Amino acid sequence: QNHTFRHTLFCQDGIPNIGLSETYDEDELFSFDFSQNTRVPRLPDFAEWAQGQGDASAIAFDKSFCEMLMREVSPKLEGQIPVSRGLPVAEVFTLKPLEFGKPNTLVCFISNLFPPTLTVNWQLHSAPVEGASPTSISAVDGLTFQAFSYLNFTPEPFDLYSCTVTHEIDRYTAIAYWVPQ
Amino acid sequence: GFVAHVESTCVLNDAGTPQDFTYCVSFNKDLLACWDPDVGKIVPCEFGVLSRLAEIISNILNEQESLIHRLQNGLQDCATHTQPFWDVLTHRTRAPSVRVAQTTPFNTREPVMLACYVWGFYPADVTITWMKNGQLVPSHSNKEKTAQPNGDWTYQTVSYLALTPSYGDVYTCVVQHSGTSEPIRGDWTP
Ligand SMILES: *[C@@H]1O[C@H](CO)[C@@H](O)[C@H](O)[C@H]1NC(C)=O
Ligand SMILES: *[C@@H]1O[C@H](CO)[C@@H](O)[C@H](O)[C@H]1NC(C)=O
Repeated sequence: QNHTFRHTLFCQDGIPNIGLSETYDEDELFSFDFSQNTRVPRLPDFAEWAQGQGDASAIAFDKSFCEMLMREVSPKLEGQIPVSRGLPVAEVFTLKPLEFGKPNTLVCFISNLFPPTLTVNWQLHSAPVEGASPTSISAVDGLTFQAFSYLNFTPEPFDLYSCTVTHEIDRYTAIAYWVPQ
Repeated sequence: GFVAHVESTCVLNDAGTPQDFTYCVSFNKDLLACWDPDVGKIVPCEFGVLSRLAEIISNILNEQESLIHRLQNGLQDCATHTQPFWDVLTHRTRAPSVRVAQTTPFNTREPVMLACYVWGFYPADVTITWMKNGQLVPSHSNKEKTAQPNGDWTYQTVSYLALTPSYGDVYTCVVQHSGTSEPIRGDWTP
């Protein structure tokens, strides 16, 4: 039946001061690297298509118009009207159902993310840990965002993983805990 | 601390036929202006406190030969733009995996709560039904969710069912995924 392809470009001040997110039925196809000036597949399956398209001339214009509003409009009303803030929500769960001793992957799902500026840190009984994948923010219907952070791990009975989201640098944190079932 | 979006949604049906198209500028979470292929120009929306800003945004965008001509053509791009992979997307599927187990009782007093774990599928569309000895069991505390995305381009969800263990009883979770004609099943006996 119907399917929705979304090409959201946004700009703000902070963390990623500019981004592009192209989805299809809410799942992200590929984002866009403004440095190397190229699209980045969310999955290798995609690659080939993020390669072509050459719609660069639009992105260029969109980008400019965006940055432009940030430049002029913002300062004008900074402190004049209220900032749409969205208190982020974090949830944690496993990719596959729980099987002790057998390899798995924890997922930290962030929702109601606004603005798209954050930092995710994983711990295990407060003991910080790395090996986590980059947190990917993606645009979502309704002018909002969501982000995911994955961490492979081998589940054990006395585990206690926590996913810490730190919104807007230092204003408002969110901590989601996960224990064995 | 503000944020702006230059959003352009492209809606298409299977095969690859464009159905709708929009372009819309939005400052803060408020929405400013959207193109209108009828009027052929970029028309303002949300006449809020920012009604003023709205007019401007559009005018500026309007006085741009490229943009207007970019938009105008729109739907025709939508096809080309998506075409090379549209078949892949509309027809890419990962079959679900099911596993039934018992978990600590949620709501209700029954001594056993069964949990059907359906995971690793795409698209999100899926239906779970339970069966007691080959017999369909209507919903009462059969509370699931709405297929949680993994971002991994896969989805998962879970279905619960409370019961009373009587040997000889066999419970089966039936799952029909829009990506597989073969209904999957997983049984559970006391
Ligand atoms: C998608 O929504 C309906 C239901 O499939 C479809 O008829 C329509 O063509 C699409 N939406 C628009 C706005 O065209
Ligand atoms: C998790 O395991 C898979 C398969 O071994 C691997 O591709 C991935 O890089 C691992 N870790 C992360 C953080 O993705």
